[PDB]
Amino acid sequence: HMIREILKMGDPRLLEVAKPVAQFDTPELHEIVADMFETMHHANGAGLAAPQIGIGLQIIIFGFNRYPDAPPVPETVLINPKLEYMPPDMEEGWEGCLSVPGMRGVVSRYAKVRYSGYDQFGAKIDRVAEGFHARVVQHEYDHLIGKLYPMRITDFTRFGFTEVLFP
Amino acid sequence: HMIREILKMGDPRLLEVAKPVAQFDTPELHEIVADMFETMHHANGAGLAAPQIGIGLQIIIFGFNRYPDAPPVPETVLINPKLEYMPPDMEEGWEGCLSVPGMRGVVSRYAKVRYSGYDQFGAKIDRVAEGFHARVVQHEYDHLIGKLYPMRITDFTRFGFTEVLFP
Ligand SMILES: CCCCC[C@H](CC(=O)NO)C(=O)N[C@H](C(=O)N1CCC[C@H]1CO)C(C)C
Ligand SMILES: CCCCC[C@H](CC(=O)NO)C(=O)N[C@H](C(=O)N1CCC[C@H]1CO)C(C)C
Ligand SMILES: [Zn+2]
Ligand SMILES: [Zn+2]
Repeated sequence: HMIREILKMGDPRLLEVAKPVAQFDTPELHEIVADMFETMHHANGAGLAAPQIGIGLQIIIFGFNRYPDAPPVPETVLINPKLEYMPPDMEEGWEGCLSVPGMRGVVSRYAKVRYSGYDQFGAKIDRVAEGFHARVVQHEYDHLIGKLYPMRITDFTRFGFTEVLFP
Repeated sequence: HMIREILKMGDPRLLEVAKPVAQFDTPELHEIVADMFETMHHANGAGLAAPQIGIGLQIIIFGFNRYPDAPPVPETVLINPKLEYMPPDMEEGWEGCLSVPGMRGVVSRYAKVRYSGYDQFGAKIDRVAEGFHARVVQHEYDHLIGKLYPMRITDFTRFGFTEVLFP
């Protein structure tokens, strides 16, 4: 497992739409997943998307005080995700992104989503998530469609540097 | 002349509306202006607004390859500015802000503005500016009404970190 560089906002690769994975359970795919977990763990992230390490594929991983009611979710590998948003209940919360280092912003997310897809072995995944779990999945899914969380912000008075917002 | 700390985005003082200066040509006002120029010069800025150093007053200073056609404008102190925007001609250009370190974004500005106000001696100032000159004045004026340039951005695909946007 190797630590890969995380691309920063401004890199046009973060704006592309990731392509689907076609072949499952390959040594190449296991290596990518392992590299992503090493990279995520090293930066103390709750999730990571393959475009963030320069891999333009529909692969996300996740697993983990601002959300003290959140149960722990075991590490998950989600490939070719299909999300279903569940209107109308939205929640505001603070987000940061490893591709936007040093900053936080308030982002509205669906309180609940369904997500499905496949793990790196090609096994089906199908879950309903709420709260922080749902927020992490939405944040990582956004990375696969070229969206970073400042694109989701509507109140830029609540966007700024972590050191100043939370001293 | 002393160098003051520049407040970073997230500090609620940058969102306040600055109060007008009431007394001109005082030792206190000259000291502020001197501190602002020392702070601006030190960060290699083209302008600075008093709220950026924690002074909630309508004081801006400015003076100075992305705008190679721009003539030099001598240092200016502008107090209680009154801007007139001149529609319809707008220009896009890259901006950075000392209160948003490490980032750049594309911002639409009026190509031309009129600005008036007073210098630190109480002498009237009244000018028409275009191009980069007009852009700097708009950027600094925004600081006095609680606006930072990410609030002006409409295309967040052209917002990111300088090191990545301009390597
Ligand atoms: C919350 C939605 C974002 C989850 C994923 C991000 C990591 C990332 O950039 N994924 O693409 C993260 O862990 N962000 C963390 C984050 O935002 N946290 C961690 C705890 C609470 C919240 C900050 O309010 C920190 C490490 C920046
Ligand atoms: C252009 C509108 C902004 C002018 C004022 C800012 C400084 C500032 O934050 N004032 O409040 C500046 O000098 N910004 C510079 C800036 O944006 N420049 C300098 C040359 C060209 C342009 C970058 O595209 C750098 C130092 C960040
Ligand atoms: Zn992220
Ligand atoms: Zn500025």
